[PDB]
Amino acid sequence: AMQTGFTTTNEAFQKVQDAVNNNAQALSKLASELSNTFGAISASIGDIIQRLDPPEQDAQIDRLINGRLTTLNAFVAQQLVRSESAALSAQLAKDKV
Amino acid sequence: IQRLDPPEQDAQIDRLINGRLTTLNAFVAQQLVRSESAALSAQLAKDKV
Amino acid sequence: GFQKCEQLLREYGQFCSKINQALHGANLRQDDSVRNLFASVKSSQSSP
Amino acid sequence: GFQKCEQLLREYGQFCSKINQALHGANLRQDDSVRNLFASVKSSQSSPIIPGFGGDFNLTLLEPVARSAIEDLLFDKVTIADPGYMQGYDDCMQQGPASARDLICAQYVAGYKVLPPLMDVNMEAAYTSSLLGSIAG
Amino acid sequence: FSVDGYIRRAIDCGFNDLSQLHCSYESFDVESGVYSVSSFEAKPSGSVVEQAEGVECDFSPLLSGTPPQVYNFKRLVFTNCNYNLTKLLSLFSVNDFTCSQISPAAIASNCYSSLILDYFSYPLSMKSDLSVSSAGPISQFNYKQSFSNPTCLILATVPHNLTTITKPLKYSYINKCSRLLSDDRTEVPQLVNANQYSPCVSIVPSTVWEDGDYYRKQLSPLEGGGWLVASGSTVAMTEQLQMGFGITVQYGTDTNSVCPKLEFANDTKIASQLGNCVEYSLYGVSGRGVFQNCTAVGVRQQRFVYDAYQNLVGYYSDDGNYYCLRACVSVPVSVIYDKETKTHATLFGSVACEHIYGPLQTPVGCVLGLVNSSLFVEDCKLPLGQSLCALPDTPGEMRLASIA
Amino acid sequence: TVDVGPDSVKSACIEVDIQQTFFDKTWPRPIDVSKADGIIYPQGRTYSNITITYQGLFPYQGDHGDMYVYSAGHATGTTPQKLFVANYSQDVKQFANGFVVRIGAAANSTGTVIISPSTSATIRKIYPAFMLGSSVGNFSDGKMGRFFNHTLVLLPDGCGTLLRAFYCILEPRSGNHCPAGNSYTSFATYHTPATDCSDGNYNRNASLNSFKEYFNLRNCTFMYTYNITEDEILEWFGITQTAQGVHLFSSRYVDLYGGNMFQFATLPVYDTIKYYSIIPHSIRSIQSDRKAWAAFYVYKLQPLTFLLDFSVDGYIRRAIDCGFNDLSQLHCSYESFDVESGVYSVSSFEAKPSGSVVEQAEGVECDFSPLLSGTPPQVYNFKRLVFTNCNYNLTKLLSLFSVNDFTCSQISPAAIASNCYSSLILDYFSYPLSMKSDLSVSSAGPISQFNYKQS
Amino acid sequence: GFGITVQYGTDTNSVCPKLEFANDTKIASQLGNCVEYSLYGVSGRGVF
Ligand SMILES: *[C@@H]1O[C@H](CO)[C@@H](O[C@@H]2O[C@H](CO)[C@@H](O[C@@H]3O[C@H](CO[C@H]4O[C@H](CO)[C@@H](O)[C@H](O)[C@@H]4O[C@H]4O[C@H](CO)[C@@H](O)[C@H](O)[C@@H]4O)[C@@H](O)[C@H](O[C@H]4O[C@H](CO)[C@@H](O)[C@H](O)[C@@H]4O[C@H]4O[C@H](CO)[C@@H](O)[C@H](O)[C@@H]4O)[C@@H]3O)[C@H](O)[C@H]2NC(C)=O)[C@H](O)[C@H]1NC(C)=O
Ligand SMILES: *[C@@H]1O[C@H](CO)[C@@H](O[C@@H]2O[C@H](CO)[C@@H](O[C@@H]3O[C@H](CO[C@H]4O[C@H](CO)[C@@H](O)[C@H](O)[C@@H]4O[C@H]4O[C@H](CO)[C@@H](O)[C@H](O)[C@@H]4O)[C@@H](O)[C@H](O[C@H]4O[C@H](CO)[C@@H](O)[C@H](O)[C@@H]4O[C@H]4O[C@H](CO)[C@@H](O)[C@H](O)[C@@H]4O)[C@@H]3O)[C@H](O)[C@H]2NC(C)=O)[C@H](O)[C@H]1NC(C)=O
Ligand SMILES: *[C@@H]1O[C@H](CO)[C@@H](O[C@@H]2O[C@H](CO)[C@@H](O[C@@H]3O[C@H](CO[C@H]4O[C@H](CO)[C@@H](O)[C@H](O)[C@@H]4O)[C@@H](O)[C@H](O[C@H]4O[C@H](CO)[C@@H](O)[C@H](O)[C@@H]4O)[C@@H]3O)[C@H](O)[C@H]2NC(C)=O)[C@H](O)[C@H]1NC(C)=O
Ligand SMILES: *[C@@H]1O[C@H](CO)[C@@H](O[C@@H]2O[C@H](CO)[C@@H](O[C@@H]3O[C@H](CO)[C@@H](O)[C@H](O[C@H]4O[C@H](CO)[C@@H](O)[C@H](O)[C@@H]4O)[C@@H]3O)[C@H](O)[C@H]2NC(C)=O)[C@H](O)[C@H]1NC(C)=O
Ligand SMILES: *[C@@H]1O[C@H](CO)[C@@H](O[C@@H]2O[C@H](CO)[C@@H](O[C@@H]3O[C@H](CO)[C@@H](O)[C@H](O[C@H]4O[C@H](CO)[C@@H](O)[C@H](O)[C@@H]4O)[C@@H]3O)[C@H](O)[C@H]2NC(C)=O)[C@H](O)[C@H]1NC(C)=O
Ligand SMILES: CC(=O)N[C@@H]1[C@@H](O)[C@H](O[C@@H]2O[C@H](CO[C@]3(C(=O)O)C[C@H](O)[C@@H](NC(C)=O)[C@H]([C@H](O)[C@H](O)CO)O3)[C@H](O)[C@H](O)[C@H]2O)[C@@H](CO)O[C@H]1O
Ligand SMILES: *[C@@H]1O[C@H](CO)[C@@H](O[C@@H]2O[C@H](CO)[C@@H](O[C@@H]3O[C@H](CO)[C@@H](O)[C@H](O)[C@@H]3O)[C@H](O)[C@H]2NC(C)=O)[C@H](O)[C@H]1NC(C)=O
Ligand SMILES: Nc1nc(=O)c2nc(CNc3ccc(C(=O)N[C@@H](CCC(=O)O)C(=O)O)cc3)cnc2[nH]1
Ligand SMILES: *[C@@H]1O[C@H](CO)[C@@H](O[C@@H]2O[C@H](CO)[C@@H](O)[C@H](O)[C@H]2NC(C)=O)[C@H](O)[C@H]1NC(C)=O
Ligand SMILES: *[C@@H]1O[C@H](CO)[C@@H](O[C@@H]2O[C@H](CO)[C@@H](O)[C@H](O)[C@H]2NC(C)=O)[C@H](O)[C@H]1NC(C)=O
Ligand SMILES: *[C@@H]1O[C@H](CO)[C@@H](O[C@@H]2O[C@H](CO)[C@@H](O)[C@H](O)[C@H]2NC(C)=O)[C@H](O)[C@H]1NC(C)=O
Ligand SMILES: *[C@@H]1O[C@H](CO)[C@@H](O)[C@H](O)[C@H]1NC(C)=O
Ligand SMILES: *[C@@H]1O[C@H](CO)[C@@H](O)[C@H](O)[C@H]1NC(C)=O
Ligand SMILES: *[C@@H]1O[C@H](CO)[C@@H](O)[C@H](O)[C@H]1NC(C)=O
Ligand SMILES: *[C@@H]1O[C@H](CO)[C@@H](O)[C@H](O)[C@H]1NC(C)=O
Ligand SMILES: *[C@@H]1O[C@H](CO)[C@@H](O)[C@H](O)[C@H]1NC(C)=O
Ligand SMILES: *[C@@H]1O[C@H](CO)[C@@H](O)[C@H](O)[C@H]1NC(C)=O
Ligand SMILES: *[C@@H]1O[C@H](CO)[C@@H](O)[C@H](O)[C@H]1NC(C)=O
Repeated sequence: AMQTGFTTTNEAFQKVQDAVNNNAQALSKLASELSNTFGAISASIGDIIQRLDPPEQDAQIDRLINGRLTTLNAFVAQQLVRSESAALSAQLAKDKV
Repeated sequence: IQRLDPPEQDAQIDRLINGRLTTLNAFVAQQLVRSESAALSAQLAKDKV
Repeated sequence: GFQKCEQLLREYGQFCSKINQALHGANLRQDDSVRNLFASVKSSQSSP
Repeated sequence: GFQKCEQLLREYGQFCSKINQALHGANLRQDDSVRNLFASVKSSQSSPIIPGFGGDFNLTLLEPVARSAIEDLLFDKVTIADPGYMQGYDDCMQQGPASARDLICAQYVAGYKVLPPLMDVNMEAAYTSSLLGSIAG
Repeated sequence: FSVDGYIRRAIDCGFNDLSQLHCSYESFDVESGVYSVSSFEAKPSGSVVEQAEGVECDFSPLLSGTPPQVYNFKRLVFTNCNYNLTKLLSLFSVNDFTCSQISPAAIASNCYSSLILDYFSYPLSMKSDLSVSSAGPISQFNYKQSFSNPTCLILATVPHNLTTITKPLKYSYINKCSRLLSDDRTEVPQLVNANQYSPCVSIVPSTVWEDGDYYRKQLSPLEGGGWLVASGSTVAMTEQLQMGFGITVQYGTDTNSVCPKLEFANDTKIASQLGNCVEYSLYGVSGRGVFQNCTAVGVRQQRFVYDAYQNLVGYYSDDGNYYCLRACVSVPVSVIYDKETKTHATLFGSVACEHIYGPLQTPVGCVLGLVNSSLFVEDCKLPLGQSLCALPDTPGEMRLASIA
Repeated sequence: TVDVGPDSVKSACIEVDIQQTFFDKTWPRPIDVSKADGIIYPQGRTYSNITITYQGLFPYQGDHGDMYVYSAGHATGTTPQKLFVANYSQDVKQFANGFVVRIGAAANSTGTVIISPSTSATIRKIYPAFMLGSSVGNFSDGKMGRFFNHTLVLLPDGCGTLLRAFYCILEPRSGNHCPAGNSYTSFATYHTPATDCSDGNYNRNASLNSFKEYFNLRNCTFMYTYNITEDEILEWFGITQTAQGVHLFSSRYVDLYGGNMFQFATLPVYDTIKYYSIIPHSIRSIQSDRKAWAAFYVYKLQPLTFLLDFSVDGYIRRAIDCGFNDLSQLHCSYESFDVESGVYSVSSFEAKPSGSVVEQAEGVECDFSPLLSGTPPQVYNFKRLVFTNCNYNLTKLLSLFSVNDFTCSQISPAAIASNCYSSLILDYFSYPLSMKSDLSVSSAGPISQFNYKQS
Repeated sequence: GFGITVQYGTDTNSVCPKLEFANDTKIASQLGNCVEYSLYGVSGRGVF
């Protein structure tokens, strides 16, 4: 009866897909955040350099840095949360076996 | 908005945005920590019952 | 509700989509946690 | 790769060292978690799985086809992007991204890398196959 | 640094991947393990450039007849043309040329979607009234520059021999512009918006006759009713006409077709550099990448094809071809290091060795520094992924071992 | 200026019969964003096979817009008579951010001849005519619809083969039935198919010439024409205005069958368009050859966020108006047309102001008189007037002096003269203008170091 | 020279441009409604 069970009504099966989706979400933060300007004139450092002189160029690059540093800190914080959770879960798996 | 023109108005609004975005990120990070903890705890409750 | 702010907020990407989705998932987690917990407290047979 | 940016980045301290070390530790954690988990699934003694294993009890679903039939079905039904561990760098150049928001090809563009797991598929299959054969005894 | 302060030992942190590792831990001794380090960057092998090439942008109107007063400034909008600011600047004695939200070097060298030139008569004695910080009559009722787009302001004097520009009798401006509401108690100042004309322009004559002239229009109900009123003022004319020129530039509403002229080499074509990593500048759009010949997608007329993360991923060229644009892609690097032997190997994860004993292709990428051993281990300290392990020779080269 | 041909030499205009009842039809065609109605394609780029949100000028989902329909004029057999129009010239609308127009939607359907409700005919596409400008008011007899100064006129001509765009001053003619003359009702344009729409040589000035009967065109700065290939295909037209001028959009030169609008022209119109109206048009058909003309619909644009579905070929075929309803907000937040089932929180339904309340100190004027009497102090002995609990007016003080330099810091220019304050402190002193720069914040000279420094 | 310094909140912001008041901008006449307000320089939206 279980051979045809990997469907929409199988909660365990969705948990498998969700674990997969969580990995994808973690990567989407890095892929999607580089397009943000975080108040800057461009998400491109090259555009900032090409358009502005150092006293203003600096401020614009710095906005991009702050946004990207923030993104990476958030990413890392989640990889640590997710790896801690997975490790606890792994010990549960150990006990079940 | 009432006091400043766009080149400065922008900078001031942006400070408020950064602070509020930061606040919401902190909030969400904690709701995720607290919900993860509560979920583990719920499984402990399950075992005790 | 200020349009100037919203205009500047857009330059931070889909910030609010992330806030909403993160909380939506976090909230579903309790409904699932509760449903699972009670499914297990539930008795098959019981005396009045 | 912009030098002006790198020059400004330095004023934030060893930011990138912290990012790398935090992730390195987080990644070691899974290799340790996996190693420990499998060390415990591992059987000391086990019977061979032969076709017909189970007797009147139909276990063909679980017998290795090598992954078992249910195991392959479980993987086939879950949508997982292929990380390209052996040559993904090239797949993303000669074919390009599979779709919008392709997070595997984004790696070589954005600056991030997906690392391979500690054990290959056949080894993990070997562990659960030996586990199956150990259950009755 | 030794106790006595001298430097006796150092690491060049960009020499190799092993050196990068030592620097990231700020130590000459790091533990054994497999570590990710900075990728091996692809570098440009050339460049491709496409710019609109053709008609000069025409500043002739500017040079013929009497320039307008500041509240009636005339606007020349330049699109799809080759600009040269020197060509215009060289005709005037420039008194003050400044830029905002764009560098000086950039105003004369970047490509734009459009360049908008606003010209008018303007006394130099009122120079400061055009400042962003100004609260005087020019910035409040006559002319205001954009706060959103980069702008420049040029104040210049017409030379005695530039006989094609004639002078007005006097310089003039609006010193008051307001609406009287239907109640006739409330008066509301009508401030000029950036890049727009004052609402009082329709009531104020092209030249104010005399300082203090008061103007009034009865507004219709569709205009809100009441009266629009204004007052003019004048400045005595100078020996040489003084003129202001506002320049506003936009960077991405269209193809950035307003460019300096460029003499093109035929080694900057896309077709001649397919498959290479090149720097590009295509109608003001720039970055690094690899062009490939491929099937057209998107709307041709729009030229630049973007993905869902707003990266440029394709381009319709003026040579008739559509190219896919891929990022120059970096090559992943992991350092396999053994502290006891002081040896290492380099893993290029996900990379075929065609891009790199020679290199060894493994299930996790291309690895240099390892020798294939057909040996099994259980006791793996330097796992590579899948079921592979680096095994030090102990020193010799690390062996590639499989986990049993 | 541009020569736009000769003035009309007629002493009278054709009489115009305005009977709005006949044009009060209900043929609703609201914007269907899911079918991508009314969408102007993102201008500087294209996308392929993706779904993204985008900020830009779009019509609202469900907007019915304003329907306008042109008709046949009055006739008696083979001799066309009086023009028959709707009250359109007097119906002046606020331009705001511009508009899009649905043109020919009913083509090929059987419709009605407006002038004769019992008469049916196949519906044919007709192009809208527009009058746009900065200022409006009335004509000599008090009727509205007069535009002042330069007016932008978008007038299709050649029996629908060209769009003529011009910016000019419209000087009402004084002849019979003309706007500055006797018995005026409404101006209108017209063409006479019998002589203007020959199979070969269409009269490319037929509508221009009728326009000219009501107005003299003066100080034209431009007159441009665009060609239209004839068909009965539904098309969209749009108009917006930026610092670069007036932008004319159309679906027919890029996405004819699809409907997405692309820019085809920019006009050098720099004054702000505030008002527009539809120029009524009446076709001087014979009684025996009346056609049904398709209604056009005008929809207003606003800065909305839409979810846009770009096909492989780059056209937008489907979209979501992210502010239409809560369900739409959901789709936009996930940037998808398909989201999973569930209960989701979305933006709250905002309470909006129903009015305003204001309380201000009202009373004594703040007194700047001291300032005006006697010898002002030197810069190091500046005198201070502190104003509290009073009504201020800076113009009252500024108007007494020839101001050489008035600048503000950490407050806008508009704000200094309009906001309320706890206090206003005015420091006045004698000061040579030759030392102007010594009062700068960045200055290291004697005034800023030893005499006077601002907060 | 004339220096002008303004302060925004040490007291009631009672230094204002003069305003002609309508009697539909009174608080008592709009109780229970959401209104914009400006009270001696203090502003925002709310219900009185
Ligand atoms: C953007 O817009 C700006 C402005 O329009 C452009 O800048 C201009 O660029 C042109 C070149 O394209 C440049 O012309 C050069 O001028 C110099 C100056 O000579 C003048 O003084 C000498 C004094 O001895 C006179 O003998 C000479 O006739 C000139 O006199 C001028 O003024 C007097 C009044 O005082 C008038 O009576 C004169 O008629 C005249 O107006 C020239 O020396 C230079 O000549 C060289 O190039 C020309 C090219 O045609 C060539 O024919 C000559 O033989 C000579 O070339 C040789 O020498 C060069 C090295 O210099 C070497 O490279 C060659 O191989 C040869 O061996 C030329 O005529 C003009 O001055 C610039 N103006 C400004 C304001 O900058 C700019 O280019 C535009 N940008 C773009 C991208 O298009
Ligand atoms: C802040 O402080 C500033 C400065 O103090 C205030 O701004 C002032 O506001 C007053 C109004 O309250 C305004 O007065 C108006 O002046 C115009 C200009 O007229 C002058 O020129 C004409 C030329 O034909 C002369 O005929 C006229 O006499 C004036 O001449 C002046 O100068 C000469 C020397 O050259 C002197 O010899 C003269 O004596 C004189 O000083 C007037 O046209 C305007 O008149 C209208 O309003 C008055 C109200 O009393 C009314 O009686 C008139 O009949 C007329 O009203 C009709 O027309 C209006 C439309 O305009 C319509 O709405 C009405 O219904 C009627 O149909 C009036 O006198 C003064 O100029 C402003 N000054 C500055 C510098 O801005 C500001 O208001 C203060 N803010 C607050 C909130 O209080
Ligand atoms: C009033 O009546 C007229 C006709 O009497 C309608 O006009 C027709 O409208 C349809 C739909 O807009 C047009 O059909 C389209 O034709 C395109 C090209 O047709 C030209 O080229 C093809 C070969 O490529 C020829 O076979 C054809 O005969 C033409 O020479 C096609 O490219 C379009 O297909 C595209 O869109 C469809 C979806 O609509 C996609 O499925 C396709 O894959 C492709 O993307 C489409 O077939 C038709 O040609 C028009 N007729 C004329 C004479 O032009 C009016 O629209 C109707 N008016 C109203 C208001 O209803
Ligand atoms: C923008 O358009 C407006 C509207 O068309 C235009 O304003 C008009 O200006 C003209 C002149 O510039 C005015 O026409 C005449 O001007 C003379 C000047 O000497 C007056 O003497 C005339 O007065 C007659 O009409 C009066 C009416 O009350 C009589 O009282 C008087 O005795 C005379 O009979 C007349 O004003 C024209 O009237 C105004 N129109 C309006 C509606 O105000 C404006 O100039 C244009 N702007 C620009 C910048 O081009
Ligand atoms: C139908 O509408 C069109 C608008 O699309 C209108 O077109 C105009 O035609 C006139 C001529 O009839 C053009 O004016 C000419 O342009 C040329 C350009 O080189 C000039 O050289 C001509 O100058 C000679 O003739 C003048 C006549 O007064 C003399 O004064 C002058 O000294 C020269 O001798 C003349 O300016 C005009 O440019 C076009 N306009 C546009 C916008 O294209 C057409 O006339 C209308 N037809 C009818 C019958 O009304
Ligand atoms: C309004 C009405 O009924 N008038 C009577 C006329 O109908 C009648 O003459 C007949 O008119 C017929 C056409 O009638 C309409 C029409 O529907 O075509 C009636 C319309 O309401 C009117 N439209 C408008 C906007 O006024 C329209 C129009 O006047 C004409 O088209 C003129 O160009 O006429 C048809 O032509 C018959 O053939 C004709 O005999 C006359 C008596 O002759 O009396 C009127 O009171
Ligand atoms: C033990 O259980 C397995 C299933 O768990 C039984 O094998 C299954 O037998 C059925 C026969 O009814 C096969 O059905 C076939 O499916 C194909 C699919 O395309 C169809 O084309 C055929 O016409 C037929 O319907 C089914 O696939 C097969 N499954 C597997 C995994 O082999 C097996 O027979 C049981 N053993 C005993 C001893 O009962
Ligand atoms: N001269 C002329 N011009 C026309 O454009 C014209 N159009 C019609 C038909 N117009 C229409 C337009 C819409 C619907 C219609 O089916 N509307 C829907 C509601 C659509 C909605 O509101 O979502 C309906 O059920 O009525 C019918 C007829 C008839 N005679 C004409 N005659
Ligand atoms: C346009 O995008 C769709 C995705 O929405 C592509 O359809 C996918 O194609 C891949 C090809 O391997 C399949 O594996 C997916 O399952 C398909 N997804 C869906 C939802 O059908 C489509 O092929 C793209 N079109 C082009 C020309 O690239
Ligand atoms: C419109 O154009 C005319 C001519 O180019 C301008 O000049 C006036 O033309 C009339 C013609 O009868 C003369 O009587 C006037 O004396 C001319 N005035 C001047 C100052 O030369 C007219 O000014 C233009 N109008 C606008 C609003 O630009
Ligand atoms: C718009 O259409 C008109 C009419 O077809 C074109 O004008 C014709 O151009 C041809 C070119 O050989 C001439 O032979 C005709 O005599 C012209 N006709 C008229 C009435 O003048 C016009 O060029 C088209 N415009 C564009 C931009 O293509
Ligand atoms: C104008 O041209 C004449 C021609 O001889 C010359 O002498 C004079 O100096 C020139 N003036 C200026 C200002 O260049
Ligand atoms: C490429 O540039 C060289 C430079 O001299 C020229 O000789 C050659 O003809 C050019 N090739 C083409 C195709 O124009
Ligand atoms: C690109 O490919 C098309 C067909 O795939 C071909 O005909 C065209 O010539 C190619 N262009 C280049 C620059 O190779
Ligand atoms: C090492 O050599 C053996 C030869 O027996 C081969 O089977 C194996 O695949 C090789 N490994 C690699 C990574 O090339
Ligand atoms: C014109 O007619 C319409 C529709 O009947 C009505 O709403 C509008 O107010 C009328 N306008 C004028 C100016 O009469
Ligand atoms: C508008 O109407 C009034 C009376 O109806 C008349 O006095 C006035 O002159 C009209 N305006 C114009 C521009 O004709
Ligand atoms: C409210 O304002 C109107 C405006 O005319 C006035 O007539 C009425 O008397 C005012 N009411 C009070 C209480 O002052």
